[PDB]
Amino acid sequence: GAMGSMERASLIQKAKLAEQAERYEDMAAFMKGAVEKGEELSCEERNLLSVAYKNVVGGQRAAWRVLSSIEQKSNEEGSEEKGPEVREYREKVETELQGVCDTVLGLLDSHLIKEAGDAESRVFYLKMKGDYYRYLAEVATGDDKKRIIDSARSAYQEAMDISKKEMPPTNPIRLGLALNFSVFHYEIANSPEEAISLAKTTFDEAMADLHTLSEDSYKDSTLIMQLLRDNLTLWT
Amino acid sequence: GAMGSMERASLIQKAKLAEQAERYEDMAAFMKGAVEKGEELSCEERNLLSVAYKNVVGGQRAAWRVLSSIEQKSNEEGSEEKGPEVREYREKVETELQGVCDTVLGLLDSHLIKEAGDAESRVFYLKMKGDYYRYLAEVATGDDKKRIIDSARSAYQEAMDISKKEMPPTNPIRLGLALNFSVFHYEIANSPEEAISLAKTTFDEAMADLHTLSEDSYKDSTLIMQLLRDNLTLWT
Amino acid sequence: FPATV
Amino acid sequence: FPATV
Ligand SMILES: *CC(=O)N1CC2(CCN(C(=O)C3(Nc4ccc(Cl)cc4)CCOCC3)CC2)C1
Ligand SMILES: *CC(=O)N1CC2(CCN(C(=O)C3(Nc4ccc(Cl)cc4)CCOCC3)CC2)C1
Ligand SMILES: [Mg+2]
Ligand SMILES: [Mg+2]
Ligand SMILES: [Mg+2]
Ligand SMILES: [Mg+2]
Ligand SMILES: [Mg+2]
Ligand SMILES: [Mg+2]
Repeated sequence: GAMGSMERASLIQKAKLAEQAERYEDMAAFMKGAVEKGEELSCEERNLLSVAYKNVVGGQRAAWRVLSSIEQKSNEEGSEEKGPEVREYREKVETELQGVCDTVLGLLDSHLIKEAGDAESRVFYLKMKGDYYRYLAEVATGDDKKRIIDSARSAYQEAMDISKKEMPPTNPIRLGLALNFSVFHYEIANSPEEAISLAKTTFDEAMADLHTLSEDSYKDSTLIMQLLRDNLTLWT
Repeated sequence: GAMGSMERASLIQKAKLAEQAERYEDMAAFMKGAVEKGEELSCEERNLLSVAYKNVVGGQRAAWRVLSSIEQKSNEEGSEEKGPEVREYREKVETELQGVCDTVLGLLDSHLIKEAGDAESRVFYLKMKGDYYRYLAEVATGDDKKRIIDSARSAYQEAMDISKKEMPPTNPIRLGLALNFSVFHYEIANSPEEAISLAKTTFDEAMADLHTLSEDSYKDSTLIMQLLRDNLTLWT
Repeated sequence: FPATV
Repeated sequence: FPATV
């Protein structure tokens, strides 16, 4: 790989620079190189990896939705035939999105998850696995769609099981996992009641544990609790 | 080139889609393919070309400035040595920027400018030539820096000479050229007085011609006049 | 769209 | 930075 000749520490340094420059594709490429060195990632390094790919795929998802909406409108009654170009370009964006997802899933499978023994690392990686299968599910229309959805569910569920055993209810990773799994239920699994129940129970159990926290931990936890509340407000 | 098999009209259609999706790298690649078909560009097509590359290089310039500032800070007294990584990454971004500029300049030279006989097209392309040499000048530090600056000046000056002969003082292309040439004077040529004189004279001559315009032309002209005023306010 | 992290 | 178009 093109980053094989660069020192691990230099890749991490450059990922941080790329983040400051809002160069998320470069950030992701640097972090992929760092992962491929084969050593486990620290907390900060796991966060860099996640931020980089979240921003790259986030932009691809936004573009895919714009193009999909145009394509859907083209297929309404009374819409003039404009040829294959909208489908082709939506497909191009879709294929690039799928590529990025497959790259992340590949890093997780070779070999981040299998080496992650602490709850904080293992839950984080399993949540990412769920997230990138969820993005694949958003664009899936074929024979494998159910298996893709189930892959996301399974990863999220394993993460949830560990998180509930090993982490306090205010832990930001536990909270972020629950946030995202709740969105999976609402948007992917056609399970809005499960989505709402998960968000509410997660919020409420977190609330009850805030008293244990420092000011700084309180700030971290309450930020994600507000995201849960924001989703609940959207859904109820 | 990778767009050689795609119809001209399809490339233009996809450039418009890419713009809607804020996929400016794709937009630029589509427009490069369209130019390489060898036919002259309509007004709308010239605008697509310009928008695409302005947005790509704009993002590269912003990133280059972030990295350059970090690099400059690293070279101050009392700054800890952090190795070659900041310079390397600034160089990487710089090389990519230069590549994009060279691509645009190449399209202009082969063969957009030489086929452009109407003032509106020729001025527009010569302004772009000035703009992309200006971006090269922003990052130039070597033997050729003076020649790069002079290439920008020459292109802008030829555009100015045609614009003054052939276009009314409110014409948006004439106004945009003057705006950008004034910035060249201020930021590249170390000529703030020339920059201010050009912006003021351009504004004032435009003001005097607004009475000739429809409502819609008035809106177009006054928008760019306000940009001139904004720069004057910054500089005085 | 809903919030995710 | 100054305005350009
Ligand atoms: C090292 C580690 O395990 N970390 C640092 C993180 C905890 C704090 N944090 C946040 O609170 C964010 N992002 C995320 C929270 C939770 C998860 Cl699972 C993923 C990201 C910061 C950005 O705004 C949202 C909250 C960063 C990550 C987990
Ligand atoms: C076809 C043609 O020659 N055009 C369309 C343009 C005139 C209107 N226009 C603007 O007013 C913009 N952009 C620019 C103005 C002038 C120049 Cl030289 C370049 C771009 C629209 C975006 O906000 C700024 C004013 C688009 C281009 C020239
Ligand atoms: Mg080493
Ligand atoms: Mg497909
Ligand atoms: Mg339950
Ligand atoms: Mg043809
Ligand atoms: Mg260089
Ligand atoms: Mg003069």
